[PDB]
Amino acid sequence: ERIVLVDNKCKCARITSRIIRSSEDPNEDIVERNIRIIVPLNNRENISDPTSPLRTRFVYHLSDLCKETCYTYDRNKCYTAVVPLVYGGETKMVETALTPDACYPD
Amino acid sequence: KSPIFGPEEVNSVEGNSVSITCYYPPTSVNRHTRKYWCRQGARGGCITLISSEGYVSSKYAGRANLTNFPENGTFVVNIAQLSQDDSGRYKCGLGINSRGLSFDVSLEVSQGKVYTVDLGRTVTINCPFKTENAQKRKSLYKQIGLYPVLVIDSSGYVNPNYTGRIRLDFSVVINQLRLSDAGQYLCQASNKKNADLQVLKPEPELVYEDLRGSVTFHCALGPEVANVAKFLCRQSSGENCDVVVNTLGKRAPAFEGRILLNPQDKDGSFSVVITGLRKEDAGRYLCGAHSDGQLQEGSPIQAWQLFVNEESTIPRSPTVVKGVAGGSVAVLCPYNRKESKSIKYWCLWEGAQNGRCPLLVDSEGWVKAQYEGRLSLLEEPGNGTFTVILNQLTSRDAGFYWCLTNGDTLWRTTVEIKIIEGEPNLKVPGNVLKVPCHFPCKFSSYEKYWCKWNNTGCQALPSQDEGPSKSRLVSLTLGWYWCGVKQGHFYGETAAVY
Amino acid sequence: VSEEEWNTGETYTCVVAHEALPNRVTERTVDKSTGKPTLYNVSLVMSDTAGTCY
Amino acid sequence: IRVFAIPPSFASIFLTKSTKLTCLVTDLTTYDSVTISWTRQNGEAVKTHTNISESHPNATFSAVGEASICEDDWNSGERFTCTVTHTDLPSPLKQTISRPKGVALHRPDVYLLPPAREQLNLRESATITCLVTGFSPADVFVQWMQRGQPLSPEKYVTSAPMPEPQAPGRYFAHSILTVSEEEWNTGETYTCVVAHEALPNRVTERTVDKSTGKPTLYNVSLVMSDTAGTCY
Amino acid sequence: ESATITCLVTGFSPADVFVQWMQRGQPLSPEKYVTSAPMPEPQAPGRYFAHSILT
Ligand SMILES: *[C@@H]1O[C@H](CO)[C@@H](O[C@@H]2O[C@H](CO)[C@@H](O)[C@H](O)[C@H]2NC(C)=O)[C@H](O)[C@H]1NC(C)=O
Ligand SMILES: *[C@@H]1O[C@H](CO)[C@@H](O)[C@H](O)[C@H]1NC(C)=O
Ligand SMILES: *[C@@H]1O[C@H](CO)[C@@H](O)[C@H](O)[C@H]1NC(C)=O
Ligand SMILES: *[C@@H]1O[C@H](CO)[C@@H](O)[C@H](O)[C@H]1NC(C)=O
Repeated sequence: ERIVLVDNKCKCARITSRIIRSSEDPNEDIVERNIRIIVPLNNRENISDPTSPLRTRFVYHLSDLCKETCYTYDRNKCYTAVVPLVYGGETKMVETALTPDACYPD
Repeated sequence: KSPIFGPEEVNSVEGNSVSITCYYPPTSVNRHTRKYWCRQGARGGCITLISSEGYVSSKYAGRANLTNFPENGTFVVNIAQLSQDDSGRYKCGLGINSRGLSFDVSLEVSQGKVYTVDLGRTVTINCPFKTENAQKRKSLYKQIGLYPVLVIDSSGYVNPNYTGRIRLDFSVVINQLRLSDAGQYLCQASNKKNADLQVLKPEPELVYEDLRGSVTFHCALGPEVANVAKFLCRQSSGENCDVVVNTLGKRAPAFEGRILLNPQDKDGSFSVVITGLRKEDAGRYLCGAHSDGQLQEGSPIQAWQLFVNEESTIPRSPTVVKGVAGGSVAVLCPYNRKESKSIKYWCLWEGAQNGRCPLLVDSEGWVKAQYEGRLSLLEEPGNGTFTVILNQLTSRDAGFYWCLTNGDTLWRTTVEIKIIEGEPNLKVPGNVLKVPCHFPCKFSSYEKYWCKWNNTGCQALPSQDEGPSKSRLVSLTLGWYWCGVKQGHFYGETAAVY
Repeated sequence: VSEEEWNTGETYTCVVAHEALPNRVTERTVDKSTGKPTLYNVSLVMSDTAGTCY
Repeated sequence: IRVFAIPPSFASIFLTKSTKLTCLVTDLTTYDSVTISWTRQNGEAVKTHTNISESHPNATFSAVGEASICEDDWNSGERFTCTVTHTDLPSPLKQTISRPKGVALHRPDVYLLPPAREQLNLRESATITCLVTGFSPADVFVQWMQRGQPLSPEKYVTSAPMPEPQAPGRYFAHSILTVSEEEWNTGETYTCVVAHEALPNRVTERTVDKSTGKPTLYNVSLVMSDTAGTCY
Repeated sequence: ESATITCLVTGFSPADVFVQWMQRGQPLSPEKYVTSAPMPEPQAPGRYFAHSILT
């Protein structure tokens, strides 16, 4: 019944809207603004560099996500970083997988 | 909405086994992410009974396995040794238990002569008797209200609830069983016997299709119902079926251009194509065979169940191509990028009760004779599309035009030609050594070129360019030939000459 | 328009046409579905192990 | 006079592209005439080796018999055998090595546990335990890093894969790192990287610091703004 | 799915620790927990550790 205005998935906001066809009086129908933020609370600031500080401020300007610094990983998009792991002589900098089950190559 | 889709209602007797498939949009996350089957209890949450990573709970140990077919795009849960604690409310899903991405199966276990028929068929109620009554008033009565009501007597009475549709062998054959008549009868000659008749409602045959894709309902019925007027209703929110096709004529104001009722076989196994499925097609469909093409009782129906997922990988081609009369259209039909090496085709539209789609062109070469000179199937751009250019338009060649392919999984894209009134965007002589072609200034970036049309398409023919000419003008210094434009890799306005 | 149209909407595009534009078209539209809400509801949930945004 | 045989780990195949395989002979008497020949299942010979090492200060000889194969040979489960021909042992022994076919791949779930708050009271040490649950086959390769730099191998002890209790054919492992309690109550993100043949890019990694993992203080500060807006 | 609680018996000497697990007073099966053999601790001198998980 409702229409998704915003389905932003790197802050995880999800503003929708819906006209409530009321008790059958005149046009005293209401319109909604069902915001649904989901706050990470253990993701870092730089989402891809996991050696960063945690987070305190979560700022949601809901114009600037109706038209960046993402707070959550997106599920389908896959994230990486590069670490210096060694094994013997060399420091072979190979490419990890921050979120797995999404970085599986075809 | 969450795009998993399973069976909404499952019924199976204790001791027997269950196979529950649940489908997912075959992404590369959804192929590899964790797939669960949790028991939504009361007071809270899922308790994962059998995950797909390899957990199998204390309860379901030894009796369940969850497998995963990622190319088929589904995962299947086999559960043997049911009991009546296996009844209740379950979810099949992906990822974490809390975050949705799931579907809600309702498992419902049941406790264990006799007959078990599907709707509208025959059945032969058989009853033994003794030799001392071999001429007596044999009969069949129905047990409703703690008293046998009369159904079949010997002398020629049949009930108003059971009029005419039943004859008498001893035994007795009833025909056109409807679900209200699924009764537990009794037969009498002084001996008796009971008689039990369950009539099942034909189960869903889950069809998880795609947004802007297409679906093929394979309606297979029997030699009793070959010449009966087959249909496809769509059982909506009450009890009524707002019919969608017929064989005696009808179709819908909705499904214009899209339903293709294929011809009958010798087995009566006609098939139905719907294309361009939108989000409001996502429910139970029902092919059937009654006379007057509406859903009535006595009709051997055979349902389905669609689901049109919204997480498509199908690209969004424009549905309405607007061409001016005697102008040009140039449409792109998308096709599966894996299935690049296959034989393209094209089509017209001719109604649903006809349900026709005859072949205009292909990629091997054969064009219809009444379209020669004005029609060319292309291949550029590749890597996903194939283009068809049609010019020299007409008021009556507007319609619905289907982009077939000889591939395995098919998106029969339908594109709609709107022949408006108009003027040609390109000026060419009437019917004609140098031939000119006069291009507007909007095509400034576009590359101006002539073709030699055949069944093989366009081969290049040189020319020399001028300066400002009342825009652009090109020459044909030197069957049917055109002077179209080209924008990088796509194609635009072409006009034909003799 | 009719006032009776404003239970059903029909979304009413108004397209302008000026010389300082790419398309020379800056079409806009407002229906009853647009415009002010007079009932919000923020519903923000918080969770240690989130961070995937399904 | 014993013998050890060292097949290649996956994190020596993947990480150096050098799927060489050895067998070391130790416990033996400090003699000579060493011939450590690597032979296939069909008896045939492979390439030779070098760098046959010294005896010990502790007077027990140590030698290393190397060969290099290809990857596709190793994955097909061929039988390889090093034969030791010493003057002490009158039978030139075979040590047999094969990558055993028919095992599934499963993905390790790496959870990284922070040090107990019963331990950060003594102000002496803190122990962070990477826990690589539920994988298959053996040979995970845990290593740690502190602040983008790889820690020294004197500090962590990775366990060996012992099979998991409830799960039938899936292993697990551990690794503990001892960081001093002053170095944890500063911050100091630690990362646990694991490498395994069923992980996506072959490698994954987790992290913890004082403030993320099991904290005694959750300090959210969210602000919404322009909540009316003009949203289409 | 399943929780792995871990008992980290650190810092001792000599070997032969013996870890077992109880729920509410009566001891659990040994099919459910997995004690490692003691391994020597590298930062400290010749003092072992062990660990034991229960799932
Ligand atoms: C921290 O965030 C920065 C930007 O805020 C990230 O940026 C660069 O990211 C690309 C993509 O992987 C790398 O190729 C660049 O090398 C990064 N720049 C630098 C200077 O490192 C960055 O990924 C994050 N930090 C780290 C260490 O990954
Ligand atoms: C937001 O308000 C609507 C209408 O008042 C209500 O139906 C909905 O449940 C509210 N949102 C949440 C998350 O409860
Ligand atoms: C708790 O929250 C308030 C409000 O933002 C903040 O001022 C205060 O410092 C916080 N305290 C802690 C211990 O995080
Ligand atoms: C909690 O967060 C606020 C805002 O960042 C900060 O000012 C405050 O000092 C924090 N509390 C502590 C104990 O750090």
